[PDB]
Amino acid sequence: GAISSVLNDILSRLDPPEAEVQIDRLITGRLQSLQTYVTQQLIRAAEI
Amino acid sequence: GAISSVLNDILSRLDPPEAEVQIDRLITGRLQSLQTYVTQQLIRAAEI
Amino acid sequence: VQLVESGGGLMQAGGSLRLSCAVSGRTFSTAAMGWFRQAPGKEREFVAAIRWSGGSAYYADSVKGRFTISRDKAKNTVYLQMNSLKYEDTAVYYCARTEYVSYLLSDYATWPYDYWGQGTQVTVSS
Amino acid sequence: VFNATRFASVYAWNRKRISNCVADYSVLYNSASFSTFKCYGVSPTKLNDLCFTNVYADSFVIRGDEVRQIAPGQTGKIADYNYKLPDDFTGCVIAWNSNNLDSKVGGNYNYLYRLFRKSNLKPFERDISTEIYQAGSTPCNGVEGFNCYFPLQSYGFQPTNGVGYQPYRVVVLSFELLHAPATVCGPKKSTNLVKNKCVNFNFNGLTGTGVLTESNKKFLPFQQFGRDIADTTDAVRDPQTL
Amino acid sequence: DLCFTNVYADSFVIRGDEVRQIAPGQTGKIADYNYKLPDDFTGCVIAWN
Amino acid sequence: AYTNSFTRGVYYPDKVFRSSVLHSTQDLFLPFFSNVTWFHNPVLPFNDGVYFASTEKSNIIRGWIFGTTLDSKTQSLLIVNNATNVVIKVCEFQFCNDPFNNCTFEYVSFKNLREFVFKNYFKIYSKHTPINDLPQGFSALEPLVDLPIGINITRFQTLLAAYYVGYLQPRTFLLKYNENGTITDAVDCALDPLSETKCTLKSFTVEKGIYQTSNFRVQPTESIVRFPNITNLCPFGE
Ligand SMILES: *[C@@H]1O[C@H](CO)[C@@H](O[C@@H]2O[C@H](CO)[C@@H](O)[C@H](O)[C@H]2NC(C)=O)[C@H](O)[C@H]1NC(C)=O
Ligand SMILES: *[C@@H]1O[C@H](CO)[C@@H](O[C@@H]2O[C@H](CO)[C@@H](O)[C@H](O)[C@H]2NC(C)=O)[C@H](O)[C@H]1NC(C)=O
Ligand SMILES: *[C@@H]1O[C@H](CO)[C@@H](O[C@@H]2O[C@H](CO)[C@@H](O)[C@H](O)[C@H]2NC(C)=O)[C@H](O)[C@H]1NC(C)=O
Ligand SMILES: *[C@@H]1O[C@H](CO)[C@@H](O)[C@H](O)[C@H]1NC(C)=O
Ligand SMILES: *[C@@H]1O[C@H](CO)[C@@H](O)[C@H](O)[C@H]1NC(C)=O
Ligand SMILES: *[C@@H]1O[C@H](CO)[C@@H](O)[C@H](O)[C@H]1NC(C)=O
Ligand SMILES: *[C@@H]1O[C@H](CO)[C@@H](O)[C@H](O)[C@H]1NC(C)=O
Ligand SMILES: *[C@@H]1O[C@H](CO)[C@@H](O)[C@H](O)[C@H]1NC(C)=O
Repeated sequence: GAISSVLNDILSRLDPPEAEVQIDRLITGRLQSLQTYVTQQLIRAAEI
Repeated sequence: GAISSVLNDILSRLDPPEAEVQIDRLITGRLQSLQTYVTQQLIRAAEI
Repeated sequence: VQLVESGGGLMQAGGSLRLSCAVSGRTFSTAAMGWFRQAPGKEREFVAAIRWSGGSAYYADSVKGRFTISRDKAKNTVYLQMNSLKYEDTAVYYCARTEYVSYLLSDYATWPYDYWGQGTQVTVSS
Repeated sequence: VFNATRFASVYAWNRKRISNCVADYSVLYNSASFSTFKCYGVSPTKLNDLCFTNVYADSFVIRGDEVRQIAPGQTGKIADYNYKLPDDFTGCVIAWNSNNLDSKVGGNYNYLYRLFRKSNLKPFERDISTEIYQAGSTPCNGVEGFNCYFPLQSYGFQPTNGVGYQPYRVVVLSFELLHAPATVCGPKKSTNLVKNKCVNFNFNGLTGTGVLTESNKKFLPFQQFGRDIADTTDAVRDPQTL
Repeated sequence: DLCFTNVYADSFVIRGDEVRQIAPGQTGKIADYNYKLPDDFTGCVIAWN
Repeated sequence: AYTNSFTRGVYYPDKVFRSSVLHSTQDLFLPFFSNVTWFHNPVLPFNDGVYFASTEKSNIIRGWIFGTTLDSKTQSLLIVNNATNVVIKVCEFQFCNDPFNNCTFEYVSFKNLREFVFKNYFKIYSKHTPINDLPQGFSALEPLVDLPIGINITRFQTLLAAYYVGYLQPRTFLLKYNENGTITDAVDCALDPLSETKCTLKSFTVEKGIYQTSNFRVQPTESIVRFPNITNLCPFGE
């Protein structure tokens, strides 16, 4: 939902007041992705 | 946390800029629901 | 910017005359041209208007089916073809111009115009 | 564009292409001559450090209360029938009062706006047609009358008009954020290049941290820069030497 | 219903259209060179002609 | 006359260098194994983009015209290649009835197989090769010209040897970059089910089995709107 998939690009285009929002969007997405990965890995590790 | 549960209602009542946010809310919720279902099913499958 | 009228004068009833009005000087844009008339002792009265773009025309009831307004954009000239002349058509005829663009053509009947010609006499005889 | 004597009507908004030049944006964002200076998806100060292939300055004039319609995802006569911005617009909108210039005693009617249209405009769409609007079921055939109206109408610009109705000049700067060679950069100066060291590098706005080494990649004459699997930069082409 | 250690009343005068600059995350002559509020400002702004 | 576009019409969609990778991308490409019109004078449409090909022995073909009416009063792109110099201008030219001012831009630069792609401003890719109809095989087109002219084009003509015309479509492709970032093979993700499978897996080699690729879904044919019977009018008559 952010304006870019890159972080430095946002930092080099926007001021903190709005870069914060975009970075919040990116952080939410990436954190969710990491959680998914870790959960799948835990289950697979149980299997192994 | 959106204005409604129906997608078409949001699309037909609000303009895109507002509609997108509400749809983002719905998408987040439904995606989270799917993730929960899949995780529970994985665990249940391990048990089986 | 000047409006220069010509044509008209004396004609017997039932005849036809053509008035011309040439626009000279630098114009940014023209929205519409119009003809008005003033008979002695009477108020000046709308006759006809034409939109510069597209050439749609609007007429006073008193001249419908008798008069035709037309425009030559390249010559920056408006014309009034005055057919089936009646004594009641005797008047000084004035050319008018505006840069005001209304969506509604009928507005040109009552719009105060910005630029006016000197006036040309039309006299209808028996 | 900004010092232009005469502006175009909003329905026939002018477009000026900017390319192959250095853009000192300070002259704009340091000036006090503007009432509205609103940049979406960008901060103007950072534009000094950025390059683009093209910029587009769309110039026109509106009345004050319609300036708000110059923004992404707005509605109204202007944003619908005259000039529509995309919802994902990345660029600046500048607007300043022009009552001293565009208004005169008796009313300036040179500036127009489109009043009717069968559909809303697409972003950056330009409609200059004067077709008679068919409001009803009856064909107009280019003849005005009942349910047949001329689509355009003049602005009433008098110096005594309310600020809401006073003329405002509008300039819209859009940037060509594409992956291709850039000819519109900022005033930021360049430095010497250091190899085989960890450095904070910036190539035409592409910022990053890493070690720059002579590559053996068979880059094509046109290839601007390369990426790896993760959609991240892996090799670049020096802007100053090939 | 609240207490604090301190309150600060910052008083000044501007022109009308610049009142919009007295707010977090705003830009312009006033917000840049005259009086800048923090992005996380917690307090009130009052203005009258 | 028609010919088979076996695997031709592939171009580098962007200036990004990529090596030893299979990249999926959607843009205007020439559908694989499509029908290309065969000519050996007329004006042809420019629906979304054009793939032009020419088998030349004598270099009869020299240029192209693009536009809407291909006449004055309408900005028209004219491309003429004579000897070394290639002249591109977008004035309102007084075009001739049989061809074979306000200039906003101007630039100055069967064995012969010449393949061009023209799309939209304006982008021109091309490739030149020697050959022994349309030759079987695979080759990629290097970007050559980028004209920021913004000319509205919906029709075009050629200015004179055999040639072929095809029309691009917005299709997803899988492209195989080699060690040297050169495109060596491609997959049209909608040509056939096998291609859908290849694109789903991001591979050119499907090992045996059954793969879920897509989702079949009936589209509604028409819209139905039903409301209660109208009555109890507002008293506007009053
Ligand atoms: C370019 O201007 C021409 C002027 O008519 C128009 O082109 C038409 O585009 C429509 C829709 O793409 C086609 O159905 C017609 O066949 C085209 N006409 C011609 C002359 O071939 C159109 O107004 C403009 N095209 C675009 C895409 O903006
Ligand atoms: C092809 O025709 C054009 C028309 O003159 C010639 O192109 C010129 O090339 C010279 C040399 O580079 C340029 O300086 C000019 O700008 C070009 N002229 C224009 C106006 O396009 C070219 O000489 C011709 N080639 C031949 C001799 O076949
Ligand atoms: C990439 O370019 C290199 C450089 O020529 C090619 O590598 C050669 O491969 C051929 C056989 O394919 C060998 O005979 C040469 O010894 C190689 N040259 C060197 C110096 O490495 C290679 O063909 C190109 N990559 C592809 C697959 O097209
Ligand atoms: C107009 O030109 C003057 C002269 O340099 C300059 O000071 C001013 O900023 C320009 N205004 C614009 C950018 O329109
Ligand atoms: C200026 O550009 C030319 C062409 O790329 C190059 O040869 C020269 O080294 C450049 N100068 C600087 C400052 O790098
Ligand atoms: C090419 O056209 C022929 C003649 O209609 C047709 O039979 C064939 O299916 C076409 N092949 C394609 C779609 O490439
Ligand atoms: C060139 O542009 C001018 C300015 O609009 C226009 O008057 C003229 O018709 C154009 N010339 C042609 C042949 O289109
Ligand atoms: C007035 O009565 C006439 C005659 O029946 C009818 O056509 C018209 O619709 C009525 N007006 C309204 C506003 O109902």
